[PDB]
Amino acid sequence: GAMAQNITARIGEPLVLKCKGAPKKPPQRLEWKLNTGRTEAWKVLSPQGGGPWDSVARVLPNGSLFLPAVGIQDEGIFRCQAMNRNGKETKSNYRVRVYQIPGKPEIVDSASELTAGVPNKVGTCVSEGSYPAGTLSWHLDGKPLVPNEKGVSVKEQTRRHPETGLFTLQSELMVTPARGGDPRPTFSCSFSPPIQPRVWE
Amino acid sequence: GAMAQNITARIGEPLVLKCKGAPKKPPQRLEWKLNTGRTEAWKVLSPQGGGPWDSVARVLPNGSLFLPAVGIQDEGIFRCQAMNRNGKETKSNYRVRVYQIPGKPEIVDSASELTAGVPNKVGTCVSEGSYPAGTLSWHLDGKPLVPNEKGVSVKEQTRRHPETGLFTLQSELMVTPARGGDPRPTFSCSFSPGLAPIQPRVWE
Amino acid sequence: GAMAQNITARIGEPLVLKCKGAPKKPPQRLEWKLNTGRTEAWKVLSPQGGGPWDSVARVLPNGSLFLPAVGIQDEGIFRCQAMNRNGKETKSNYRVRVYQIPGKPEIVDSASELTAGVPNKVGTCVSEGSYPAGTLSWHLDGKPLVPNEKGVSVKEQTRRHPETGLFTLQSELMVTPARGGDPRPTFSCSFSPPIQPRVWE
Amino acid sequence: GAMAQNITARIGEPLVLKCKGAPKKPPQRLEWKLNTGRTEAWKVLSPQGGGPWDSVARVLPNGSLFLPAVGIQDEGIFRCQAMNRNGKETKSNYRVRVYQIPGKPEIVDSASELTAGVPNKVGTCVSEGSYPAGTLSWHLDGKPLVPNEKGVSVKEQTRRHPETGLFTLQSELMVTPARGGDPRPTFSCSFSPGLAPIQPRVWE
Ligand SMILES: Oc1cccc(Oc2ccccc2)c1
Ligand SMILES: Oc1cccc(Oc2ccccc2)c1
Ligand SMILES: Oc1cccc(Oc2ccccc2)c1
Ligand SMILES: Oc1cccc(Oc2ccccc2)c1
Ligand SMILES: Oc1cccc(Oc2ccccc2)c1
Ligand SMILES: Oc1cccc(Oc2ccccc2)c1
Ligand SMILES: [Cl-]
Ligand SMILES: [Cl-]
Ligand SMILES: [Cl-]
Ligand SMILES: [Cl-]
Repeated sequence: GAMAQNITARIGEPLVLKCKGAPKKPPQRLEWKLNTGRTEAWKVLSPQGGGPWDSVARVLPNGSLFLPAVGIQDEGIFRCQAMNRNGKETKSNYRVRVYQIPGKPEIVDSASELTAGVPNKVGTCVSEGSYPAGTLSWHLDGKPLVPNEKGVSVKEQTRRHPETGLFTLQSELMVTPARGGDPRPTFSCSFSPPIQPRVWE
Repeated sequence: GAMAQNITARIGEPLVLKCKGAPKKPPQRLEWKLNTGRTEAWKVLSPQGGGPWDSVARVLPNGSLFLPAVGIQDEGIFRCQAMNRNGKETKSNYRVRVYQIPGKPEIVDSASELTAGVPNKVGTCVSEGSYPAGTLSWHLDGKPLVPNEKGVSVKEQTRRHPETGLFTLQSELMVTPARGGDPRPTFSCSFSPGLAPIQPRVWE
Repeated sequence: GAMAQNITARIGEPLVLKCKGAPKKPPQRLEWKLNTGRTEAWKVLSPQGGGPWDSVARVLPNGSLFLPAVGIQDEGIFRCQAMNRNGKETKSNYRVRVYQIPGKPEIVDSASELTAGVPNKVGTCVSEGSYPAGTLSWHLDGKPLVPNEKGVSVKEQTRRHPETGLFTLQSELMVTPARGGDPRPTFSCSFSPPIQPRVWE
Repeated sequence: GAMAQNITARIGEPLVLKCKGAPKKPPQRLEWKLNTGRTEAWKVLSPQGGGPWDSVARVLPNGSLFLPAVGIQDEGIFRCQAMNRNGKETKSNYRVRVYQIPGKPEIVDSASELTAGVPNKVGTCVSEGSYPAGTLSWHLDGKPLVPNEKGVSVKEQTRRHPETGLFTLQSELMVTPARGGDPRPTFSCSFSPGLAPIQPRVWE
């Protein structure tokens, strides 16, 4: 694409995109063009507005584009072309990416006892409501736990809410604890955009 | 994919998909799986139901899957696996495609005079509310008008409603009428799915 | 999108797109922009050319854009902006859709006998090498056979060639022949972008 | 989808996916299914093999699925279902994501003088050949530089190679240096995956 300013916009929150080089108030020779999940290629939006788009994105008196509540389908490219009073043309190019922050990750099915030297299901962690999906990771006593390295295995599941499109992640951790290891370890789960079992030697 | 029955479902209308080989009423060992625009890969739906999916797709007492009002995001694949009382397993595989019928095509601008032997903007036709987009075609006196053949030019535009996702099509027709041709032709516009005629005077 | 000329281009064949209003030979103030399966949003192509794109799409001496062999990934939007010697700017907007014609449909597993009043597997039809997929339909004595109407059922399968992306369609027809019907019917299969069994009364 | 093991596979490199619970050598009752950028929904692959898929993915004597050189189109879901000699069925579910590591980021244009208290183009950084695209970040004296915070502005561009599909990123950094700040700062550019520093003189 072209050189653009990258914008991250939280779903459900308003977004104001500035049309650089536009006169401060009408009359303004400016045009907004957008290509998002809502459009077939480019859609042109004007200061006059009108129609269904007025519910989604409106040009403000200062020529900025206003979205009252951003959604997943507003991901895409937004462009303004304006002429000032001198006659100089100025372009504004935005690449808009949307996100949502999930609830705190929760442990839903933890083991109270592990046996050293064999594989053990440690627990299951769930994170609800992210966008984009993100990932869950496990930690042992503050250090990251790396799957497929050192008797650690992890299985993961992603589901989508059928109306909001937000993701739920579920992650299952299995470990083979090392002989003569910590008898009261602490496992934790974190989301990237406290399980304390007894270990039996 | 696998061999499936193709289903075309009108947006906004209910859809019932049969689970073949399931007992006529509970208890039933059956499971529905769907992969649509609503899902991340396969989603499993059970006779027990529950949760947000109950607003979208529910298993009925006879084991059929019911969607009260189909939407664009319900396009995809739907599968049932059931065991009868004997123990025979039966699979049902559906490929669901959704559609919407637009309003009647309308001419929104039209020429009242054409000049033979030069290019003329004849008119503009608009169709609102289709899914998938579909296409607009022009006709001259009942015969199809073919772009790039015989001095015919067409330009077309597709727009999407920002909330419903339904398509609006706009088509502009230009023609170079042939000398000594019909002085009162009839141009019409028609819509063809994706799975007031114009009567100007021509000046020789 | 904008008002454009719709172009259908056969896969594997060249495509020439005219830049309207460009001078007949260099020097020309023109620019091509394309958004296809090959691009991240718009890509700009110039008369100077250069780089990997020279293998895919090149601006010709008359300012037209030339693709030596169109592929599936060249589906999208193509635009030219040119200035003539007077200084008038002219835009050319193309919407390019690609296709491939499959081989003739073939019957691969036909019944020689049907029994009236019960369901019968009549046969299987296969079409290889289309793009986009297209559909197969069945006909009885020249009239279309409509699934789910009048004891007709059809199952369909679509597969994609793992390297070319072209589609293979397979279609299975079952019918319940009507009592006192034609004892030597003719079923045929057609592709949209001769099975002659004996029927036992 | 279902619970799966997530696999990250480097483009161009082989990939072996194990079919858990299969007999160690033929005869084996096992079946692989994959849904990737190469397939229309599920494709079934068998120990017998054959056809164009033999160039892309093959079942090995131990029942593992082998891809000699992974590509972007092999992203997707891979599943094995096998029966052992007892008759126990075991499923293997893999979610495969592909990646490519770009070349080292390079500064392609850079300022040799900045003026404190006004905006300055500092430089342009380029990274070629990543998949997925990834992002470029700027740093000042080892600390991350945050766009829109403290007179910092960044513009970025992503392009795709027309044949390989790998991404090239270009990032332009502008800063307004603070009065009485460091007169010999060090700006650097770094690449972060998607799953020669600049040392100008500053004029107060
Ligand atoms: O002449 C006009 C009058 C009104 C609006 C307008 O929109 C643009 C402004 C600047 C650049 C491009 C387009 C141009
Ligand atoms: O034993 C059960 C219990 C509940 C549901 C179920 O659903 C299936 C039926 C047949 C095949 C696969 C799945 C099977
Ligand atoms: O309008 C709706 C909305 C959701 C589900 C629904 O389907 C049932 C209704 C009653 C009982 C059983 C199924 C109908
Ligand atoms: O001034 C120039 C010089 C060279 C090429 C050029 O490319 C365009 C031509 C017309 C319109 C827009 C862009 C513009
Ligand atoms: O009987 C067979 C013969 C060949 C392959 C096969 O593959 C599966 C094994 C277990 C479960 C599902 C499929 C099963
Ligand atoms: O380079 C390749 C290309 C295709 C398949 C392949 O995998 C096998 C090779 C030999 C024997 C068995 C499997 C290796
Ligand atoms: Cl899901
Ligand atoms: Cl649109
Ligand atoms: Cl396939
Ligand atoms: Cl690009």
